[PDB]
This record gives sequence, structure tokens and C-alpha cells, in this order.
Amino acid sequence: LYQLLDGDNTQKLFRTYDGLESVAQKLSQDIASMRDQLEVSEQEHSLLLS
Amino acid sequence: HAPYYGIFKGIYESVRLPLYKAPESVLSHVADMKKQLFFLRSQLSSRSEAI
Amino acid sequence: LQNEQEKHQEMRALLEKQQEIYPHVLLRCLSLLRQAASELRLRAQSDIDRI
Repeated sequence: LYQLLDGDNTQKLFRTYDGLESVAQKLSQDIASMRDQLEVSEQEHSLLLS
Repeated sequence: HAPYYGIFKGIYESVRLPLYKAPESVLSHVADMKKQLFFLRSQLSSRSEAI
Repeated sequence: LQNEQEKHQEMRALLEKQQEIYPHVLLRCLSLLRQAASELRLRAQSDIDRI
């Protein structure tokens, strides 16, 4: 699960459960942030069209 | 009362996976989320180029 | 639910295509009107009316 979330084979010598929850929160935040950017971009596009 | 219940409860809530779902679904779900992230990035890039 | 999600993705793809074509068509119309205003009304026709 940690490998799936961090992508980076950075052989972190010590994986913690708290670290796992943090990386999971980051993915959710990244998706939310990307959706917000897309929404902004959609507004920008709509303004240009208007 | 399982020792790791509190930690995984937190992980389920972070990835927005419902608590009633089977534990075998957690990795598949996270993989799909990553897939979605890639798709959203591609859409943003396409839209930014179009604008 | 799975079918409706697939339909959603298709509709979304179509919407994105239409949003890409529409502004270009508006720009072509604007370009034609600009030509009529600048080259015909302010220049060609104004000279004719004076003479």
C-alpha cells in the first residue's frame, strides 16, 4: 500500500503507519486540488467564451 | 478492538473508502484513484492548451 | 451504475470537443465582422460618400 501511494522506490529504511496515513491523505488532496484547478480552468474558459 | 483498527480506520477515511467494504478492496481502490489523478492531469493539460 | 458512469465519460468527452470547436467559430465570425467594419465601412464606403 505504501509502495502504491509513494511511487518512489525510495527505499525508505523505516516505514510507519503514521507515514502511510499521511501519504494516503496527500493522494486525496492531490485529486481534490486537481479537480479545483480544472474547475478554475473551466471558469476561465467560460469567461473567455462570454 | 483489533490492535490496528484505529490506524486503518484512519487510512479508509483518508482514501474515502467506505468502512463496510471488504479489506481486499483497499489496494484496488487506491490504484483507481491514481488512475483518476492521471486522467485529471491529462484533462487539465488539454484544456490549458486549448485555452 | 457502471453503465451510467461509462455514459458519463462519453458525454464528457463530447462536451470537451464542443468546447474546443465553439470559440474558434466565434473568432472566425469576429474576424469577418472586423473586416466589414474596418475595410468596408471606415475606409471604402467613407471615401465613396465623400466624393
